[PDB]
Amino acid sequence: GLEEAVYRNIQACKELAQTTRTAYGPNGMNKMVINHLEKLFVTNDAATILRELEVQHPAAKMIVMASHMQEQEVGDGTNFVLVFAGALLELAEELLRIGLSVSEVIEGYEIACRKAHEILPNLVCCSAKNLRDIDEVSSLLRTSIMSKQYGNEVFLAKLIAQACVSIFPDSGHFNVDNIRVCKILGSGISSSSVLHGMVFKKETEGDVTSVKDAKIAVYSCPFDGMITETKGTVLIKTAEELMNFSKGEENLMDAQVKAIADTGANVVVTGGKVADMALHYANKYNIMLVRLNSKWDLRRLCKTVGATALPRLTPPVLEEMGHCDSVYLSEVGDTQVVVFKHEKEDGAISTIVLRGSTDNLMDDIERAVDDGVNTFKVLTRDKRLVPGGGATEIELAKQITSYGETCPGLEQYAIKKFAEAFEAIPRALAENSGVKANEVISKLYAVHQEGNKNVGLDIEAEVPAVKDMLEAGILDTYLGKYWAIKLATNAAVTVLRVDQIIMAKP
Amino acid sequence: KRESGRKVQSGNINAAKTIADIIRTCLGPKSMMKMLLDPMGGIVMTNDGNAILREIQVQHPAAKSMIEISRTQDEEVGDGTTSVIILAGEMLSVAEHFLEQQMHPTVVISAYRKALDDMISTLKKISIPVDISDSDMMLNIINSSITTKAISRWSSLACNIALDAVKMVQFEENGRKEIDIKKYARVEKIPGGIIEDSCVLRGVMINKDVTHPRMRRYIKNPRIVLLDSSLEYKKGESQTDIEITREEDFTRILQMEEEYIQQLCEDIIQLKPDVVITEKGISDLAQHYLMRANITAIRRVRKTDNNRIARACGARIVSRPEELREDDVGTGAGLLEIKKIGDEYFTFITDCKDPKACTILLRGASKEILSEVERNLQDAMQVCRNVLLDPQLVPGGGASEMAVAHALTEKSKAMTGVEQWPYRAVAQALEVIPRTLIQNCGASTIRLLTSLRAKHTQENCETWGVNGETGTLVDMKELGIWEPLAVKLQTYKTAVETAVLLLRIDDIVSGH
Amino acid sequence: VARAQAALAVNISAARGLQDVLRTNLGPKGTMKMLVSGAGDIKLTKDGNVLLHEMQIQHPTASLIAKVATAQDDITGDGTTSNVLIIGELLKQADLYISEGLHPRIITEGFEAAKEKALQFLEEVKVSREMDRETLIDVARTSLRTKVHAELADVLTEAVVDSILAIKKQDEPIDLFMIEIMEMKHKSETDTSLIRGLVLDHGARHPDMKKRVEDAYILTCNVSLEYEKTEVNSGFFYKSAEEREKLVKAERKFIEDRVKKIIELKRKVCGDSDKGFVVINQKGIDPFSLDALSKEGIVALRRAKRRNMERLTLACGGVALNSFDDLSPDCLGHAGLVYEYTLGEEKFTFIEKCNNPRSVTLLIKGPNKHTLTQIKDAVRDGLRAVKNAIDDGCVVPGAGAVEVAMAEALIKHKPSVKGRAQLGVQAFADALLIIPKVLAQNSGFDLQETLVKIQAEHSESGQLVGVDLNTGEPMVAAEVGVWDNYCVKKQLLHSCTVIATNILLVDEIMRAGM
Ligand SMILES: Nc1ncnc2c1ncn2[C@@H]1O[C@H](COP(=O)(O)OP(=O)(O)OP(=O)(O)O)[C@@H](O)[C@H]1O
Ligand SMILES: Nc1ncnc2c1ncn2[C@@H]1O[C@H](COP(=O)(O)OP(=O)(O)OP(=O)(O)O)[C@@H](O)[C@H]1O
Ligand SMILES: Nc1ncnc2c1ncn2[C@@H]1O[C@H](COP(=O)(O)OP(=O)(O)OP(=O)(O)O)[C@@H](O)[C@H]1O
Repeated sequence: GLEEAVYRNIQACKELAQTTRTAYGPNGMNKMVINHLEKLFVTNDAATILRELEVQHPAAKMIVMASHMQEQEVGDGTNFVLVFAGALLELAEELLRIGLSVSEVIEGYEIACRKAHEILPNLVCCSAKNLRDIDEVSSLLRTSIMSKQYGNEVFLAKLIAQACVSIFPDSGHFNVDNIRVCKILGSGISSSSVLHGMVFKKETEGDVTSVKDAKIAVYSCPFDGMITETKGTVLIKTAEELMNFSKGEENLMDAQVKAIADTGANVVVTGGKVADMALHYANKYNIMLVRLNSKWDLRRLCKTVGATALPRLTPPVLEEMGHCDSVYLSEVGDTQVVVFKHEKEDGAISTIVLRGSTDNLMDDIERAVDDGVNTFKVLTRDKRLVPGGGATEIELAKQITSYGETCPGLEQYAIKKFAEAFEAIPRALAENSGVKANEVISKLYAVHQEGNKNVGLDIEAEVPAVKDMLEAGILDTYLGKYWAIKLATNAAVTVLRVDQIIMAKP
Repeated sequence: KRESGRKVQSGNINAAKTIADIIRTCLGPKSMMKMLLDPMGGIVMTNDGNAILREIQVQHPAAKSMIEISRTQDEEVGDGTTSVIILAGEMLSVAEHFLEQQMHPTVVISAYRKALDDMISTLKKISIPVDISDSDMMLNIINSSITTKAISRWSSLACNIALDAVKMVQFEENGRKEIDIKKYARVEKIPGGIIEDSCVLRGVMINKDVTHPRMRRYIKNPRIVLLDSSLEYKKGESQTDIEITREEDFTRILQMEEEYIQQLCEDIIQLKPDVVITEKGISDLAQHYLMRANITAIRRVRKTDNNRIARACGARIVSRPEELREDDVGTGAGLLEIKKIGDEYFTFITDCKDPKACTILLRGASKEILSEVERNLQDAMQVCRNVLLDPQLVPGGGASEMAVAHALTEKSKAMTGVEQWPYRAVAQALEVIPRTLIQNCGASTIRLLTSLRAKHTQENCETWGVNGETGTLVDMKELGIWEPLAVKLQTYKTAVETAVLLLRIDDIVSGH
Repeated sequence: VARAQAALAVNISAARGLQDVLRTNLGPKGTMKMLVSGAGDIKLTKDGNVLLHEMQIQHPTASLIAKVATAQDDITGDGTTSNVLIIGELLKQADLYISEGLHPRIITEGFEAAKEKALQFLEEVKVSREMDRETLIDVARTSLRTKVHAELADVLTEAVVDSILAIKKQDEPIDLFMIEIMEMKHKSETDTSLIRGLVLDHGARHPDMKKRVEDAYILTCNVSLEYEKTEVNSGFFYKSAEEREKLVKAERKFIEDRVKKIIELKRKVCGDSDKGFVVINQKGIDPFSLDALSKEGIVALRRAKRRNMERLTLACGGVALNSFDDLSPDCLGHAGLVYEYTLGEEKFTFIEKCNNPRSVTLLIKGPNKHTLTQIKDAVRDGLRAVKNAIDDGCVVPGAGAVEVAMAEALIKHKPSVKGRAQLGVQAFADALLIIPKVLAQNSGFDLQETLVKIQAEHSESGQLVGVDLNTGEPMVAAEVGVWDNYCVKKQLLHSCTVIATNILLVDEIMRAGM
């Protein structure tokens, strides 16, 4: 009942690498994933794969828990962890079959990890010029939106560029929470735009198109028949007693909307449905009524202006209301939306509205937009850029093998295997593009031998050659490559450190 | 269903041999441990033979009779229970005379009961008198059980506890010298303190705590009162119940409850007492009229514990609370005290004499240490009881077994008849006690047992025993491995009384 | 069935089975084990105590050895998985002579003879060095490097050495309850350090609060300033919703009269400039009461613990107060820098630079959940090893130098009870050499290569020899700074003789029925 007992901890992580190796790159394949609520979904993002695939082996859960740390401090390269650290554990199995101990590979990996953190600042070619221009920003964002939505990057690189420039004067406060995404059904991606302030997809149900009131109250309860918090035994016998309750319901709701006018609040948000007679009372006292059925659309407004959602039927409470500058309506893309604009304030809220005919298609654009904001959320720190497309993966594999050859002793075996694990990432890019991977690696090492740096893969099915990444405009993030190498090495050293797994009762 | 014939005569043999084979290797100071497997996965590694068979369920009627005859033997004397079940399994183990010779058991019982008379006659010939007045000779008897224990640090003080307890219970005026440790020497455990704090007082201690400061703290002349009736609401001759749910019933019951208790409490405070002792319980309202006279409330005492209080002070047991008189006085007692010991209150009615009763007060640093001394002292009290019952020792460690088996061989040469063949089998069955001592030591058993019989033939039979420490033969007059006579007298008597009971069974039938 | 010696052969296979499992996690070069709770809880440890107490085994005989390591940590706190590796080889080497016809009681009589000679040998190799800063680093280095992947082995030594040195003065006994262990997320694993003051879970939540107070008078409070019941003989009666608004103002007036009393005590005692005032109230505080105190410069803290309030009594010096009606200045304390530490999500109040707190809080930071529990079990094993070095001033050389020196001392030793006890000191000498044997397999070297070199090293002087974790050469433990405790090695030889006796002293196993 025991065969190897050290190989089964690695084979569980090799299956986790295979679910994202073919899904790597701009030529990567999509995944037909099934939601837990029985919903069909088509995506190719690496973070949405692990969220739905409930992996159960705890040896492969270390790389998944490393992906949750990969989502922190950087929003770039979750697929880089599942490919590179998967190639670390696959190449480490060739050393253990010879007779090498597992503790010798551990100290040899941490030696080559600190050596790879010194060669990576030497490969920084360009940097951002901090001009806050749409030509400088969209030139670097065109590589990050690639490998998410290929072919439609010409419309996505300009829209997120117009959102992040409006936040860059607010220095030290740029984040992904300031740029929100609201999806509106429409024609396609060509009709999409970008707006300022908080934009919701639902229009104002009332007849007010513009109001300058600051007091905003949110009530999650729908507009229906009022129920007393006490017992409240209400009995009806005849038709005249039913009309006394029907007219008395409208008369009490007339005093309910009058309490909103007494506190000086002309903006009300209702989570549930609104009755037709209660909608007439809101338009009488010039009150803007916006219906928001989504709970995440209601929770977004409490964390911005402070207006809380109360369960009671319109309570006149002055303490739990929010504050905004100007709430109005705007007609963009043949659809009226509500804008929570900040006129007196300088403003740091931007909303990118996305249009599309398929909800399964518009959700993949939302993961491509939030990964585009997270590329420049990293660039609020020290600006360093590295060439992409497998350009840095060969030069880092060239210097480590040159370093491990000159170093004598038993530690030269784990350093040489640390460089060949970087070769799997151009092997993942060449295989997904329909090109023989053994020819591109030989074409990459032949041009890097002569000193022609910044050379990556030519993205073409018919051309197995290479091209320059500096003239092509392909650039990655150095901090995106810095935390990816450190977290994948710390994850792959954790799986090799654990030998056997024993179940225990609580 | 049912079984009769010669199969139950062999079926009861293997039922007793299976019990004897379990605890055969648990004899002597080198007793091997035994591992018990629980259904919940628990494991106890106790080597005590009384603890092994208690936690093992049996299904045979002969094997069930084997455990209870040693359990009653454990209540009589506190030592020698393992040697009973070993000897009872060895006497029935030679089944060649029971089945192959086609002998009726009546021939065997006539040979076994005739060999029982040679058990008592041989042990009185190898005996030795004991100078019980010297305390140094009493220390060399009880020390065989104090070794490898946590009480062994205080062996000079723990030996004074058990020796003073057995002498107060033993009454030389009655002639038969009765000792009963369960009643007149009731041991109680008190947490707190150390092992050196534990001493012996001449009285009875009450473990009831003090709930109110309006009590007697220090009284030089304690006026004690004993009562059997209850102190509660008056019940009738029927079996009706008391349920208070209405406000009209709450007033009528409590007015009858107060008027009867005040009528009862007026009869006891007219004699000006110091502590009240009732057999049944005392209600909460009964202490309200009792605290005005500053009397210590003691309740919930058994009838067996009540006579120890009456023999301590000299009071009169009064059945009803309306029938108190002036003769119910406790004149002559030492002191009444409710002083706390380690934040527990204890009542003292001790005296400076021997009022046919005593108690043992134990102290220790933790409650596990309290349970360690009480299981060692009670094992030590029953061994020293048998010395004061009859001041005679026997050479233990297998020396008495080879001396008895040597006398049976020369007696069998003059015993004619058919019964001489099972008569010689008892002599070889009594050799199993020095046989397992050499096997537990690890030496060669047959090489040592053959030279053991050669020393018992030519030399004196009172010497040349077995030492269960080194594995060789030593003289029993040099080392203190002496066993009491009354333990070895009841050991061979019970092993015959077990063999006379299992061999006489010839049918096992069912029926309720 | 099977009324024979087969009850001993099944128990030694559980000892050989538990030896081959726990041999891969000794020393820093060893591997780790995973503890899956079945629901999803993942924990990585090398500690043999949690590997036997928390880990559940199916064998009943191996469950007894799990109860051995639970008794090991109560007296020493170290050497639980080293307890298993000796008794695994003790019952393995016993089987070479039991199958030849020897009784197990004879080998038990030889094991107690080898225990008294090895305990006398421990008195000669011990070094009574004066306890200072440098020698406690080497003791902390031998303990903390076996729970760390060698990136926190340098930072965690000065956190545990300076903590126990700050509480070791005036010949007082070391108390581990003076050390408070706190855990916080959203930080790196190397960001851990020592804190002079305490760490409170909930701080002041008000925009008008002071971010740092350099000097303040701390008033100990335990009064609930929230919506409480009536202290005067009254009741809760109301006719409508408007009567509740009158009742809530008649009920809360019992609260704000006490809040303004703290301002009157602040202005009376040290009401001038260059002063401060912190409230350490454990119970809940009214949010309206937070605006009343923050305008005059009072930082109010709420939602504290019961054990933290006793540490606040020793830090500041204020007596625990139960009612605000008898406020008096003797319940006031003093502290230095009282500021708030900002995290990514929460904020924590730090009250360091105290007068005489007699309590040091260790601040352990970690990015993951299972990373926090690993260092928390590492700091408790590391602090108990240095506590064994201060109370017991004599230390022993590490790296298995004692066990190789005890193997030569037990060879040149004749038994004085019998001649058949010669195998008792023979098997005890071979089973003690499993620690240089298992340190070769975890380091990746040959087992018999470094065993020859560690045994051939002899001289005409006092010299100790140990194994090398890097090169496999003979290495002196005194020259590199590898040291263990004398109290741990004294309990190691004492507990190994007892447990290997009880497995050797069984002959039959029976199914009990409660
Ligand atoms: N068109 C391209 N040209 C050059 N390099 C590319 C191209 N597409 C992807 N890459 C390379 O792929 C790696 C990142 O690719 P990818 O966009 O798949 O990661 P990602 O999907 O952003 O990670 P995450 O799953 O966290 O979003 C980089 O090393 C980059 O050099
Ligand atoms: N060193 C020794 N060598 C040989 N025999 C000894 C030695 N020490 C004591 N004995 C004998 O062993 C006897 C104890 O045997 P065993 O364990 O079978 O009975 P026990 O369990 O003590 O009886 P009980 O259950 O009534 O206490 C003692 O009566 C004593 O005479
Ligand atoms: N740097 C080192 N080089 C060589 N040997 C070492 C080193 N550090 C410690 N050791 C040895 O490792 C042994 C302790 O091993 P380890 O710390 O893995 O178990 P442990 O935690 O002591 O077990 P337990 O938790 O049961 O106390 C010590 O006896 C010591 O001799």
